[PDB]
Amino acid sequence: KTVHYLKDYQTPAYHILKTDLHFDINEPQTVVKSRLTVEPQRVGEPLVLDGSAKLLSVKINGAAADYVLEGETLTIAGVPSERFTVEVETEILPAENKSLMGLYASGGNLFTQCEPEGFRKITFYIDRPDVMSKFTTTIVADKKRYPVLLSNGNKIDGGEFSDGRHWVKWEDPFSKPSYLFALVAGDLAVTEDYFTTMSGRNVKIEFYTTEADKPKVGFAVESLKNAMKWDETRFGLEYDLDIFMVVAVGDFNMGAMENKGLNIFNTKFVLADSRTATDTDFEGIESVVGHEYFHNWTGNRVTCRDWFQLSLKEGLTVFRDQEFSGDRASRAVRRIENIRLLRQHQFPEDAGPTAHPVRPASYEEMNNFYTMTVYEKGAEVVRMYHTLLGEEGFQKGMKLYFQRHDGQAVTCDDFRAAMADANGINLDQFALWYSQAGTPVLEAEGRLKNNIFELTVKQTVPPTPDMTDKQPMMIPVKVGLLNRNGEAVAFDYQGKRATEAVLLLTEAEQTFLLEGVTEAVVPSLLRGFSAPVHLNYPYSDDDLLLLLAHDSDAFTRWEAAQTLYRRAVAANLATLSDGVELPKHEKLLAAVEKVISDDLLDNAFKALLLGVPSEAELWDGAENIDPLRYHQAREALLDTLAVHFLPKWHELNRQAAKQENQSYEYSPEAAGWRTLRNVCRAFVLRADPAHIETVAEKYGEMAQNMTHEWGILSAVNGNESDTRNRLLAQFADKFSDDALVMDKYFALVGSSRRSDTLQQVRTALQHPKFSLENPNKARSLIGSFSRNVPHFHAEDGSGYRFIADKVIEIDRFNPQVAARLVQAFNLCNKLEPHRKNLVKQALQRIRAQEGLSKDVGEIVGKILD
Ligand SMILES: N[C@@H](CCc1ccccc1)P(=O)(O)O
Ligand SMILES: [Zn+2]
Repeated sequence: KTVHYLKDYQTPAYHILKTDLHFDINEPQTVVKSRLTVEPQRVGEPLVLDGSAKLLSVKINGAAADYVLEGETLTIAGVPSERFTVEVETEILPAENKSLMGLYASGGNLFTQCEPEGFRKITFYIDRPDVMSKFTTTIVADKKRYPVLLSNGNKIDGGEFSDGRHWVKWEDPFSKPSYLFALVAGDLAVTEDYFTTMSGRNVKIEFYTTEADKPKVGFAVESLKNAMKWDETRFGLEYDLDIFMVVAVGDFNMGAMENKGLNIFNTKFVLADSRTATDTDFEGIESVVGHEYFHNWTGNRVTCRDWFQLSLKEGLTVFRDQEFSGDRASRAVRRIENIRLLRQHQFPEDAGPTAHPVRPASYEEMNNFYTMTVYEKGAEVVRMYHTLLGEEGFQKGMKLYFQRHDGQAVTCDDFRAAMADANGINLDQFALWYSQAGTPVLEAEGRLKNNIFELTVKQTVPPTPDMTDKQPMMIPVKVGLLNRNGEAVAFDYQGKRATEAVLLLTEAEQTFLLEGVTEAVVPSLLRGFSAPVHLNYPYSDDDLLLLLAHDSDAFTRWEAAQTLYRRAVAANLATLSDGVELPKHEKLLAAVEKVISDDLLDNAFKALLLGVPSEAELWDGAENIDPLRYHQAREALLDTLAVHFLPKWHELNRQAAKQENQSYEYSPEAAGWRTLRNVCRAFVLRADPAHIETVAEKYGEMAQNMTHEWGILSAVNGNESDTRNRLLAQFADKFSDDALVMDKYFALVGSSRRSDTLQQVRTALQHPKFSLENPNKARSLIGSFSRNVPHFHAEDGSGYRFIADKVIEIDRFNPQVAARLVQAFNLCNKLEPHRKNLVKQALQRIRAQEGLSKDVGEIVGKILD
């Protein structure tokens, strides 16, 4: 079983200077011919090409090569000592490609996905990102069937043939790794716009969609134009071609893809209108359109040496996309959402069997490393450079990075060195953020003696499956102090008098002296979530209420609420387990009443303060978990809050509706009110499930956009009324023609806490609009069921069996989807014995499948072995 190790990296023996491709598209086969111009680096080594397409011929300088093909590699032993050409002819059946990697069909059109190692499914090549070549691509096809023929770069020639066929030739002048190749052939509608760069050069913008989806592309176009302007104003980065194309595709494994000048997007991240897309969907488009555009510099112009460096482009591009969205609107709310995402999804990963460093030391299947750790913790790591260095110094680091490395394939170490060198600071210890897996745990204690607040802080990082030794890391802790009435208190550190400071923890244990303090204080700690850590400080319930009411930092106010909810859930667990009455939660209820009633709180921030941590956050750190017990305790808390404040939930909803003021289109302002409104609806329908018939009666009047339909349907989705079933059926009939709205129906089916979800999910498998072979559908229905705690973790094992059956079925055509699904079982070692036994059986049965993919195999072994 091949494992790839970062320690074994060696530069390539061969470079590829020029890559000329010819695609001859027919029914059913596409024949690909290449001409590669190959430059020896280590003369006399065998030429080894990666590839898995059907091989029809290979030549070296025009003569039939003597070669051997074994597995997915082709080797030619007798190669010239100087420049030579290699010609390879392959044949592909793209309508049989259900993996959606390489060249594949979708909606009668043809698309590619090459990142990370898809290009070798098209031709034989040196398919690694430190090999950068200049591509020119010729495409020939039936004109009526394939009128749009695209590939990267500039379109330099084209023509017609008498038999109905036409051709185009695309030249991309920038050297690139093979993972950034793209090709599209299809009958697609175009939407045209343009942007004029800071140097006065127009860039033609073209979005390609189906003819029916074209009216939903306008928000994405405007978001691209905003991202282009923003890279220029914030980073001083300008686009480098006079054309930028984006192509939407309904069958796609991930969100989008930054192929140079020809980005390919999942429909879900480009199409929206207010009738069919929620405000969250719009925000997603804005983030992801920016994200892919930001890759032009952070990924394309500067690339990755090897796949272990994935976070070099993804952490930094996520950071860029986060900063773009925060500059657009609602910076603090958006930051909290990001933190919440990290703690809900990335913390469990770092605590579990598949935990890995931001820059892994080894992998079996690289597709398994497109993770919350590489992306979201990666962005947190980039952000720490910003926190340490300031915006100006961070920009000096970026400028040096591009001066040094424009045109190169580089490492996380190079980025770190650029940050360090541009600012004249030593960041050697900072490398541990790349190499050390696990969430650091800070233990802190504070004392005000004399007029010094002495904050003592210890750090530790647990062993993870790859590594036991974890040394002290460089951790910035941003702090403030509140007095007895919650106003800010100034303090001295280090020779500066201010109301905030970044305390830099670099050792196992340190004491920080905040001097010149004249009042009794409670510290505010880890402001802005200044490092991706767990922090334990002994706070009283009154201290948490003070922080929530009065602290000036969003994160720490929201963390205080989160802590109160968590403590209440813990209290419920205790009573439920003793068979006694539920706690009163008198202080939490009083804090919540304050939030509800506070009219100076931003609407969307208010909604976050009223969100209860998820079950996985609640069982973080526990052993012998019974997921249903945590679910029960959380549900009891939500029911308490729903019922206790029912009339005030109705009132808040009404104030929010009045303020929304019939502005149903997307804007950050209107969205905030809708978000609050949807929190109220959830609570109302908890407390008074009968209110569903009153909703049903006025449904048309309430259904003024998808944010409202989604919010209502979400609110009632766990209701045992038949009316919940009728509303869902009517939703599926109304939007039957919109694939992205059908994804939403399937998600409601899969996520319901009603007792009869498993059978409704089984029926939905056979819905005319469901397709197991479509990643958006599979994820919506099955993926949602796998995260549906009461159903997935049912005591009878029915959930585990179902999900294991679908890993097995899906893995037969799409290992990437199946390997993402099988991670539903990651909690295995931490479950109570009865459920653990059943999960282990499910995983052994997956492992016993003949021909199980490497992708799913790798994850099952981490869990089981
Ligand atoms: N680089 C892209 C992810 C690539 C990908 C797409 C599909 C399958 C595997 C990897 P993003 O992170 O810009 O979205
Ligand atoms: Zn990316």
